[PDB]
Amino acid sequence: ASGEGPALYEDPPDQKTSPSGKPATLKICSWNVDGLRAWIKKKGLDWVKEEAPDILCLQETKCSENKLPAELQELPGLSHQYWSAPSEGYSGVGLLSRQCPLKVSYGIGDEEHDQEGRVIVAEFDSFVLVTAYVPNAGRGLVRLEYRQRWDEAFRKFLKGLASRKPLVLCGDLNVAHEEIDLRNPKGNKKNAGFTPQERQGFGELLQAVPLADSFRHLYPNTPYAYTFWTYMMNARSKNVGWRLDYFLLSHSLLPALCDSKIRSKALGSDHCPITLYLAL
Ligand SMILES: O=C(O)c1cc2cc([N+](=O)[O-])ccc2[nH]1
Repeated sequence: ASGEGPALYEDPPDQKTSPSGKPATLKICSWNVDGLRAWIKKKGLDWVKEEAPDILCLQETKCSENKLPAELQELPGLSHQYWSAPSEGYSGVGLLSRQCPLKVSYGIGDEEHDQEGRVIVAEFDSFVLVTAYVPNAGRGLVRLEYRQRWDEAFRKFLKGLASRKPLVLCGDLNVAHEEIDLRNPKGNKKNAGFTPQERQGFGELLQAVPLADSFRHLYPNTPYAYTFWTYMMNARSKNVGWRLDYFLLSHSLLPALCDSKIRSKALGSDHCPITLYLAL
């Protein structure tokens, strides 16, 4: 018999100025859409239009780069579009920007980890943005050994990128770092997204690059702030969720951090969007 009832979470108002008072100049939105076509049918684009981000990162598009829905043409102000998908119907990431990036790359430079369309790297003047859909550990943890290999290769790759330019990593990292990051830590310690191996990998990623978890850095003691809820058992209406989607930043970008938002009420997927405001 289920132990959780509703838990309130009200994302605070958008702080659009840096701690020094500098207005935000860049708004990035990241969203695991759980199928680009399904998300469009569920009015996901109408939400993007209201949010009006400068850069939109999408994960789990499940769409081949050569089968993109024609409705994507109804997104003005995000004309530079980049997509990665497996060598259709699984994984897939997208990055849509108002301004053209200096360079766009796909993957993490390792053949073993570059066949499932999980990563886009876009270099800009002041920083390099990476969007990722991290491999899920799987039912029965059958992909956990592979996920640990992925974590090490990704950490090495990001540390290399950060040594040249400040980094922003966003996306569905498929781990709730700490107990405060999910509604049911006790029942999920042996499930994908909350194994000690995955949590330890997330801690290693923050320490080694290094990177700061933008949301937790700003709201260190705030509970019930999630970005994913299973479609089953009315989990979203009870706020039985997990915070799997993040914006991780280089320490040098902390003075530029205005806010890191969780758009809780935005429908269209089993994940909600997250939004970052930077004063670059
Ligand atoms: O590196 C930077 O300082 C920077 C890149 C960038 C891109 C957009 N955009 O609209 O795609 C807006 C503001 C931006 N700032």
